[PDB]
Amino acid sequence: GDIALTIFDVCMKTLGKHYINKHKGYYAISDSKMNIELNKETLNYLFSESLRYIKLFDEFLDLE
Amino acid sequence: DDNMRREVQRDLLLIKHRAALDPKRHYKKQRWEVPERFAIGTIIEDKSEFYSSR
Amino acid sequence: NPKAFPLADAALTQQILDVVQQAANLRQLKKGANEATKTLNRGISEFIIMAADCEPIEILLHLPLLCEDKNVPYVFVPSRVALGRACGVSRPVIAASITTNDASAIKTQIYAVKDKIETLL
Amino acid sequence: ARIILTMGIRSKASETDLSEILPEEIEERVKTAAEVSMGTEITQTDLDNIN
Amino acid sequence: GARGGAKVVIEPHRHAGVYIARGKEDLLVTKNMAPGESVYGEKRISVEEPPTKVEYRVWNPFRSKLAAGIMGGLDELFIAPGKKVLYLGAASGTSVSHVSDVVGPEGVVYAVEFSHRPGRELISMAKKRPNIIPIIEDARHPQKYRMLIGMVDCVFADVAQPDQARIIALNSHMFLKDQGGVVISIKANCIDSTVDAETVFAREVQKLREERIKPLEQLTLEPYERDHCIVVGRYMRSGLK
Amino acid sequence: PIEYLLFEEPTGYAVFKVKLQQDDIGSRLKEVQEQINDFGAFTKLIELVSFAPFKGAAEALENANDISEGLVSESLKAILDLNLPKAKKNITLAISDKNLGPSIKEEFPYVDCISNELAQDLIRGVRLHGEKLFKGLQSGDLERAQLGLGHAYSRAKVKFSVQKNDNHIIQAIALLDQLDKDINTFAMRVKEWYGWHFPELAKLVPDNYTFAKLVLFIKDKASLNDDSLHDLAALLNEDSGIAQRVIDNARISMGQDISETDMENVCVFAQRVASLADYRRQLYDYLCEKMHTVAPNLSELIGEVIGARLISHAGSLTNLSKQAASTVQILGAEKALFRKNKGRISRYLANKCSMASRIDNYSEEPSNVFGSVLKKQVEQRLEFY
Amino acid sequence: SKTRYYLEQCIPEMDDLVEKGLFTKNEVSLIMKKRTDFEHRLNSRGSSINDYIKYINYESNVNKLRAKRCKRILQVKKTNSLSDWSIQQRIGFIYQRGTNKFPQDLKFW
RNA sequence: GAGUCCCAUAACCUUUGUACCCCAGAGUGAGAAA
Repeated sequence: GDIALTIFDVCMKTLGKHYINKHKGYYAISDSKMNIELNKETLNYLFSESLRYIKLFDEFLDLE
Repeated sequence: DDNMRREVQRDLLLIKHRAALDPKRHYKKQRWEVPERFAIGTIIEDKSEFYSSR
Repeated sequence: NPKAFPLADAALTQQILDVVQQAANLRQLKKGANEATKTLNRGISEFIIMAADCEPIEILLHLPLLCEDKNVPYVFVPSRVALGRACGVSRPVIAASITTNDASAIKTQIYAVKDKIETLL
Repeated sequence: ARIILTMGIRSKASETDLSEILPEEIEERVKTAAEVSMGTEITQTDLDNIN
Repeated sequence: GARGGAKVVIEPHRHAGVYIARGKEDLLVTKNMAPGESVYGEKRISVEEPPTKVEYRVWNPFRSKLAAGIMGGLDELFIAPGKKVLYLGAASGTSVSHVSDVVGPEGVVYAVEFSHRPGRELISMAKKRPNIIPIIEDARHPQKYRMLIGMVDCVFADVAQPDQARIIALNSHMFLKDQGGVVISIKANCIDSTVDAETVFAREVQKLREERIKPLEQLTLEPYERDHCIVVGRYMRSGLK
Repeated sequence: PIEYLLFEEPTGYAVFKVKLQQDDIGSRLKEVQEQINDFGAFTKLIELVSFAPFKGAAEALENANDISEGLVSESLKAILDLNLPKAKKNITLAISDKNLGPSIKEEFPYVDCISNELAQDLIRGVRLHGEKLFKGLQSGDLERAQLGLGHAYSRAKVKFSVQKNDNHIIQAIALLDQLDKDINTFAMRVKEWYGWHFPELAKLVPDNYTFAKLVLFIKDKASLNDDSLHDLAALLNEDSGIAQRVIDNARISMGQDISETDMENVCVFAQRVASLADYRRQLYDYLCEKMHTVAPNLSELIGEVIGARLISHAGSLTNLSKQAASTVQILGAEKALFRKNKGRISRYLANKCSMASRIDNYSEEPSNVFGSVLKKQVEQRLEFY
Repeated sequence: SKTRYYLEQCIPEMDDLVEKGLFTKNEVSLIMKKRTDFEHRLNSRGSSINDYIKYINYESNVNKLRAKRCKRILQVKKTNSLSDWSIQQRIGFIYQRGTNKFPQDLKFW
């Protein structure tokens, strides 16, 4: 099941990347506080994404 | 409006015959029949031109 | 990359300052940044000369914006002390302008410099 | 004005819900215009005062 | 002459999108797209219509070459309301902003500029005028900004470079519509100072013919400027004969 | 020998296939040029095979930069890999830009690029008809995206920043005066409405803001307790003696009592005037903070509020710097911002304002060092005259 | 006109139906009359994707009716002739035209 | 019978009160002090 987890790893990197590009527009966010918020929203968006695969793993009984 | 307020009517009449207003001006030659669409406006000067053109 | 740009080398600076001295003798020189802005606004400026050592330099960085908009050549010389000396006034000058005149005796010398400034820019 | 209160920044336009303020067809319009906006970012100091 | 409180009779010009303000003196004006402000300190005229307050901007011929073209009597201007226009060499909003007024909300103006410093004022103007798309790029490589420009009905070139015949041509091929407009302002000193002004104008006209642009008209801009001529031409790809 | 055509839209990359090849020996003939205009004739030359819209605004700017530099973005590599067949013989691709050619060749050795006038003409037709060629496929609207991308591409190169912006200064000042006009006007109406119920207190507390607060406490004059006297004594100070005066006049006055509803509006209306004053104070701090960050030199020399006004008269900090020294003097000569010996200091101060403005405008991160020494210089002139 | 070319492509099918006896000549004419209106609708301006869906549905129904008159009259599961596979080929041809005309509509795909 | 639609919710003039001014304006452009 290592191959599946690798996809989860590369998945979790790029989804964060694009979510930064959105919620930012053409331009980087000057405010330090707002940038922290964007990092939060990525994280929270990424956790809500990560939690799904935990649910998915339950379906497969044979695997560890 | 068809009312043609006498102030506006006289206003245009001073622009038809603007050659005679001041003896030193002597504009070009033109007829200037009253147009069918026109408006009257007030100039606005720049704040930097307070002393020059206000 | 530096704010003061283009900066004339030694050989060119000598030729620029020479023209300034001749212009001052012929009453074709406007000295000082405030006069220079007035010449550009009236569009009578053959070209503007500025001191790259002006302290602080930003005080005359408004002229290039005028120069580039109106398409007037400009150049920076390293010394304000030298520029003031050639201008003939007894104080440093940070900016000077060469008034336009097609009847000038030093026309050929001016245009000789004007081409070189244009190449530098 | 109520739009500014609900969402402070074009970034917030994606997740902010304008249903109570605007109908469906209008609210999506500001969401699309938010991403392709010409205007520049502002500081929280400006946003707080505009609020 | 045109003092602050003085008031004028504004009536339309022969060209669409241009108006004449009469009085003791006559002023060329265009309707303000963004009322309440001046981009370079021109005089502005307010008219009360049923009542909303519209605003007209005074067009100074001595600052904008195109304006000097109107006053001398150019027969045909391809700039008109609801037309896409490409302006090359937009130093700042001194003349583009007037062009944006003529096209109106429906039309668009592509202002192209190279040097960053005058551009910064171009961008700040562009925010007030939605129908202006400022492109800070070199006009010598149209391929760089091909994403940003569609077909443009007219191409206006105020660029002061020695090799104008190439820039106007290259942008003409890519972006100008067939039978489209071309307006070029030519400064004799810049192209070649060694030869008289008349020779330069004849030379530039010939280049335009080689580049398939049939030239319709030339006008000299005096007294507003010395050694300037505006050449108006049509881009005829089918045949210039 | 053209077989595939690459066109780039603000929304995305479009790849076409060339069904028929127009005559090349006759390319300059009138007929073969007119057909590019005529949609019916053009549609028989090329047909759309693929179109990959950009994910969002951010990707459009990134590829808009890459296309300018003649590079192959990851999205562009994807679309070509899916479309162009693998191939002694090379599939021919038509591209508008020649600089893009070598990059495509590097990534795809099996494709040969073409950019002769034949390729330009087909690219010309694609741009001419635009969305019509997409057979109803969703391409957004090409005119709007160009406007967004155009501003995005320009300000990326020139490196605009929010720090430089001064429109906030022009706009906060337009609020500071308007608030003061309204806070005065509405407070004047609080005076009249509560004046009817008890005119004297308007005379007792001339300060309008205090009156709004004091009215908020003494709603109905009949309510008079020693404890209430201490409370209203806490408001402002008893040094003026208003605290004892109000109780005595409260006991005895010609003010006719008004209804509870009428009382309700006076306090709510008085509460409104309180908010405007409190907001105006909060704004006045914001302007002062922004003036320091935007124009520290000008703010230090003359002041935050006055310097903000001068920026408004000129219309922008850039316009103010561009002006000559003599013009700046008359820019503030209608409100005496800078203000025979008196005249000299004004003109002397007028120049030094222009000096500070230039430093502020063309400096990425202006400091206050030069504003200080400039002000000290003006001071030394001051004692001299 | 494009329409007539497509109509004549049907004729070898209609000939087979009469020869096999499945449909009478008057019935065969009615099918062609309905096709003539459809085949015209597709090629004329203002066509929408629904016109393709209607024509496809109509052709599918004709296939059912032929399939049943085969067992009812001929008493054969499959008559070895052109009529067996003409309709199924036609319906495929309608789809290829439809997707080219309207590549936006994902439902039709 | 009869102009809301040129803001009587207003314009202009006079008086009073407040804060200022008694220089030139695309201001000039090399003196000043002794």
